Amino acid sequence: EVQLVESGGGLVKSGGSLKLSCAASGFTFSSYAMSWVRQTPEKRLEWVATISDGGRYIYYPDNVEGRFTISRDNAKNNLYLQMSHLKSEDTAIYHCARDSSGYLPYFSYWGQGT
Amino acid sequence: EVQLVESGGGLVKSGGSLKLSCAASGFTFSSYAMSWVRQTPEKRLEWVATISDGGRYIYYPDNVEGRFTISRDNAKNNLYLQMSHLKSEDTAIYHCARDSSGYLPYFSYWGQGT
Amino acid sequence: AKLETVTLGNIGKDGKQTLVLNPRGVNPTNGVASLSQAGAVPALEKRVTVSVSQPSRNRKNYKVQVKIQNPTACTANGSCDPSVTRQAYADVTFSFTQYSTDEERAFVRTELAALLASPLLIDAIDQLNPAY
Amino acid sequence: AKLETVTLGNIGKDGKQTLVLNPRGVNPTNGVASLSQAGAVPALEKRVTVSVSQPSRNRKNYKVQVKIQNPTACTANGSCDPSVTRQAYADVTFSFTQYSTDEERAFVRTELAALLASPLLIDAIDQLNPAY
Amino acid sequence: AKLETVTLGNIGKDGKQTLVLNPRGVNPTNGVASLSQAGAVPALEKRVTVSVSQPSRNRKNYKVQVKIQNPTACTANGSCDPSVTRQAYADVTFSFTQYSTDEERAFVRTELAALLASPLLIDAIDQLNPAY
Amino acid sequence: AKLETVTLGNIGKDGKQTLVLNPRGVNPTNGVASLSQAGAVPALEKRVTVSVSQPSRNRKNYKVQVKIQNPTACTANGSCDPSVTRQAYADVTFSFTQYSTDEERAFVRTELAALLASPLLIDAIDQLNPAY
Amino acid sequence: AKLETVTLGNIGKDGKQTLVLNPRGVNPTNGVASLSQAGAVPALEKRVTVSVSQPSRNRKNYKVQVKIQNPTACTANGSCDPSVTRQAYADVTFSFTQYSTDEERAFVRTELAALLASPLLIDAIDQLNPAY
Amino acid sequence: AKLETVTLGNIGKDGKQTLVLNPRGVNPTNGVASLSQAGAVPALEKRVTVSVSQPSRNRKNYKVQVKIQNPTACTANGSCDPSVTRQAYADVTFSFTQYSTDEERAFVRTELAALLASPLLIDAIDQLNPAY
Repeated sequence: EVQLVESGGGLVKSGGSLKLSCAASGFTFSSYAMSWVRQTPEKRLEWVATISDGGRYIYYPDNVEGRFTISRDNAKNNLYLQMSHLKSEDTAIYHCARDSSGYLPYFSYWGQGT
Repeated sequence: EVQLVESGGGLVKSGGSLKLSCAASGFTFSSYAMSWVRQTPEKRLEWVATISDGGRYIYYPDNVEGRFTISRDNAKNNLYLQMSHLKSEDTAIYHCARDSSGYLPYFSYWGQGT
Repeated sequence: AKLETVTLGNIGKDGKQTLVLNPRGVNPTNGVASLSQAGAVPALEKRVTVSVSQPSRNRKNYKVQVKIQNPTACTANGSCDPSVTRQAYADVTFSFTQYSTDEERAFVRTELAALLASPLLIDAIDQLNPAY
Repeated sequence: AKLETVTLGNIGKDGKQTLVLNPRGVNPTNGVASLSQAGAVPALEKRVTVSVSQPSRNRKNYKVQVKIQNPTACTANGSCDPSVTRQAYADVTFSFTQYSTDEERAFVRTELAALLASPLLIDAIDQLNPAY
Repeated sequence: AKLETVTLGNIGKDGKQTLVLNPRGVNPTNGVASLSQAGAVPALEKRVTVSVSQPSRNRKNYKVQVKIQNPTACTANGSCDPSVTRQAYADVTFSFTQYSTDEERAFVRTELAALLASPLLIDAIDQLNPAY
Repeated sequence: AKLETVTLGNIGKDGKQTLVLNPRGVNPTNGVASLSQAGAVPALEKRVTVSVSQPSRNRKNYKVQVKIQNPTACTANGSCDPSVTRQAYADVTFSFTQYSTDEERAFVRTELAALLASPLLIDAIDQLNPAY
Repeated sequence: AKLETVTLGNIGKDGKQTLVLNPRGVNPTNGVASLSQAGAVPALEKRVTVSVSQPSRNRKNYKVQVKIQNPTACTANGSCDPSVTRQAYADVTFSFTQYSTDEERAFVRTELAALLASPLLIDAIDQLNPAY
Repeated sequence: AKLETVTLGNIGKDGKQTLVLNPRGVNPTNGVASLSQAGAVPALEKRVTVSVSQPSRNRKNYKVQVKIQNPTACTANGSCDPSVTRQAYADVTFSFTQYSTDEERAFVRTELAALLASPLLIDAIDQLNPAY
């Protein structure tokens, strides 16, 4: 059972920072690529970031790239998103997702939280 | 010699009911699909009903479906048609027929009666 | 029964194909009855054979046996009449004893005909996947 | 496919019974999937086995094989657990080469499924009469 | 000729019972052709066989043989299957030479039938009284 | 069924530790299925094996066997590799007949589990006290 | 410790049944301690035994053994006493060295219990499915 | 891991080609897992197989093994369906011991994947030139 729960959450002001986390049990965490996908209050999905198996190849979109940062901990099986500068569009749900066994991700398993 | 004789017959009023029967000797009755085909006094043929080998799959046309009912008795080798509600178009000959070894029937053997 | 033309409907993946099989006599030397398709060349015909063997001093069982043979043919480079490229076979054997009732035999027949339309077997036969 | 439970409805001569089947795993020696009846005791349940065999250096074509057996339980006197009196068997084997297509294999499967409901095979299998 | 379903009527001590016989193939090793009654549990069927010498060119003696056997059923207490207490047999052999005509053979057959309908032999067989 | 990653929770004397087991295939020669813990240096892994008798038709005794072994690591001074000082074993065998039902087997399994949670046996095993 | 009446709760496939075991002394010849269920006709009792190695000074291997047997009753027709058709067995052996700690033994015991509550083993034992 | 569809990108000399590989089950009799392409005819499929073997009484090594098979097919003069003309193979064997850490294994894997994209090996494999 692929399980993904999130922490951090938050209610911040503008220009602040926060660190979202993800716990990721049920499977061999260090093999798979992981990803963040947020959902706006007007119910639109947006890709946020992806990372590789060992944390080497990291992808961001242009709306995100200067001020978000993701990382892994393959010993604690944790996924991390470092949010910063928070310019008031960042008011979404921020799901975790496991990427497909592939080249570029299609999310198969999802985590509800935050 | 595939033999098929009918009973019941009848002279009814409108809105009544009757039960036609069929005796079916000469062949292994329980293997074949059986059918009813009536012939109007203006000499037009009309399919009435079909049944399967064991009595599971029963077909009717739209002019018939709510008020006729057919059944088999594979121990007594009898075929039954339960006519009901008799709305004055039902003044025909009502032949028995053995279906072809097929999917949808073409009648090969016919029974004269009623 | 008596050999007449068997016409089978709802065949294929879509279930919109039919096939007619015309009687080709019973072979007296083994008791095998034959149905075939309607071609002129005998090597291109899809055929069905069916037999049933009584108990003897050796087997002590009733043995029903059905075989299906479908050739696929194509004409090659520099060839005029089509030759048979492939053969798809099927071979069903039913085995019963002297004290079996007819309802048991009908149960086995309908059980096989219902297994052949279940997603396990239509995935094992069509796409060639062992059940895993 | 996945070994799940299989419900076989519209089964039997009247066509009103069901046979529910629970997966019993595969066999690491043979490679054969197994399925048994819901309820049971062992040695008194209805069994379905299925294998798929790939080409090798010995046989060049694929081979799918289904094998169903079912017993009859008779309660003798002086004993509390039933014995088996009769077994009924059926085993289909399909043979397909490596250049065969999905349409041909589905045609064989659905042809056999449609053919076992035809009056020739009714009267051959559950009445044991040959064709004439 | 070719075997078909033989329906025999007005049988028994009263003359009301019927007997429907279905064909069950030709034994290739001796040419004996079988007919049997559509009854469940095939060990308990009325069985009739007929055997004619095959027409050669230098055969001196044509020989016809008819055999009837009817079993009785006994559901013995303490079992699930009926068994056979009794059989009733009949064995008729006709012997002709190669210069015999159709009317001589027909006279012998209709004579035997008219004797079996005669009160000498529905007293020697039905009541077991020797003629004296 | 098919092996998957088994996560066991609330283990130990306190009831907090976990154990995540990944599948490691079936031995084809005897059918034993392995599970092992994701730990570096594969000589130092928590290992669990499970072995069930394969369902035949004439098997009299079904037999289940579970084995646990947990090693301990000792980085001996004067070497680069940890070695195994100790193993801790566990060997559970269930034995059933072919007429046993599901509820009898389930009662035996849940009884053994409820005994291992009982203060008689978390005193005979944890503290090594014989019952007297 | 000292034996007492062990009441085990929530047993079975549903998780409702109980089992009350009363102590039945220590065998002096091997140290095996017995528990049995308060049921009439003492040949038909749920029986549990536990055996621990006695603590010496130079013992290298501590060994715990638990045995469960549950019989079934069959009032055979034509007798006054119930007999035993079936037994259901369980045999658990723990093996430890003299340098093992309390937490290692407790981890092995709670691991075996958590496996017996896991769907891998209430499918291998309850339904007799080998893991593959 | 668990077999799901593997999609590989940046393949070819240009690096602008993809390939999807769908799971085709694990073979229980050797432990070989299979991925194949999405055709109907099984002889035209590009396939990948992967296994990993535990140490035994003979080898004493963990052995990972990957195989790649790519057929190339074309239809000939006077032929209708395409036949397989050529086969391009690949066969990688990894070998490790019981005391190897996971970082060593990951180093060997990434070292191979980095050698396969270096001008020495892409000149030795593409243009078939020994390193001189």
